[PDB]
Amino acid sequence: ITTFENKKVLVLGLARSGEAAARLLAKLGAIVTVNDGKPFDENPTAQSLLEEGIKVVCGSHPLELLDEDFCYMIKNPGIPYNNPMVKKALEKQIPVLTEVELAYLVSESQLIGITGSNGKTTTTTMIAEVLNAGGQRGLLAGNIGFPASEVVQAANDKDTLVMELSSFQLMGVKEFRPHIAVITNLMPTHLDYHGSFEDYVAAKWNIQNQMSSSDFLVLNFNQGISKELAKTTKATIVPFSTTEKVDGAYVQDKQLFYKGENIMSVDDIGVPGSHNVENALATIAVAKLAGISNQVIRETLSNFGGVKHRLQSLGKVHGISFYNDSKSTNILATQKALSGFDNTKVILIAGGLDRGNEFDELIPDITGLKHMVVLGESASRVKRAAQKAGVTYSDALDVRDAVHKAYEVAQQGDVILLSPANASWDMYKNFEVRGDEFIDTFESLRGE
Ligand SMILES: [Cl-]
Repeated sequence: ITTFENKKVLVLGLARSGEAAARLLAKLGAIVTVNDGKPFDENPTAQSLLEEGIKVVCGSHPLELLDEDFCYMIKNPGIPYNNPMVKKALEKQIPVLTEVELAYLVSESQLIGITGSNGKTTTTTMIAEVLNAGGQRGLLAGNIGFPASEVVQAANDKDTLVMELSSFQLMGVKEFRPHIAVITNLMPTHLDYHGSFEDYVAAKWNIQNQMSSSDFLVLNFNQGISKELAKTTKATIVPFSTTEKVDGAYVQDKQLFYKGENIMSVDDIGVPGSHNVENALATIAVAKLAGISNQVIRETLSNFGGVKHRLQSLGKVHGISFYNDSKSTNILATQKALSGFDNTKVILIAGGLDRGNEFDELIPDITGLKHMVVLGESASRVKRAAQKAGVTYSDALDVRDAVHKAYEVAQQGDVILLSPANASWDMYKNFEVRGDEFIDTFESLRGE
């Protein structure tokens, strides 16, 4: 791959994948400039990149930067397209891509891509577990696991990337071509960013733009929209349904089938609810296309217990339950995580990268908490919300320290919950590294 050798490339934003993109581009011989809104002195990632000899521009977005001879922009997916830097790149006919396109260009591995309005993380995780159990080598990538541009460097032609993809990422692909792709479902989501439902659907539909009839697109035939979209792709359609028999994965007589093969019972899926039946059906379609055996599919999905870092129940130490919800990186996710708990039992660990917002929205949901242990760049802002909600709080140096501090104030029947309502990037490369520190500390307290 010489396509980036001695080309100037602008990486707009850091966040989850921008560092990985910048590093991979540099390895490919590109001359990289990173532009990020957070001032340099508060920006550990930009500091580290400058130390590696990559140009950084922090605290501002100068449009004049795009007058330079840039051949590509890699944008943080969540930046909306009405952003002035994005608008100018488009005016200047500089291709605007996301990092998943870059990962695809350098990839020698088989690619399975998963998108959809909801069910993405469970479905992606189930797929990787089933492939691994069947003797393939599935590597989680994209919006779980590790960023795609990080994973592709370790992966080879024997590996399968199992990539969770957002509509935001799919706005920025060109050559990206999965051999198998899944759309779990489509319902109005992220319309703040996309405008209309039609534009949001069009964004995800980019997943199949380069797919041929030799490639496979797994669609949800419970929804009429899927049957309409199916008419417009070149990919071979492999539907799933819980409504009727289809030429793919379906429910029949309380069993899950794939094209007339009986795989497993509905009630034996390891996690409950119809949403999980649909995630298991999508998984069965992908696994059968990849050639995994029925017995391996059944065993794996029967024992599937959930996903790492998402309201992940670890167990107890002296009657105190620990939950790793490191995946919660905003106020809305933490509101949801707290909804299932009696707050009087909960010690919440929260704080992280400071995007500059206060936490007043969290006040009703944190009222009644036993205690809050606060860490990270945004700690003072989180503490102001705790103070207004009448919740006692204390400070911690990092997640390890917060777990120890929480445990020392906990008693039998309490819950220690890491649901930070903030991104991890001031202190940890990604939410997974952050959740692993929580796990490791729990294990140290538990013993073996
Ligand atoms: Cl992350």
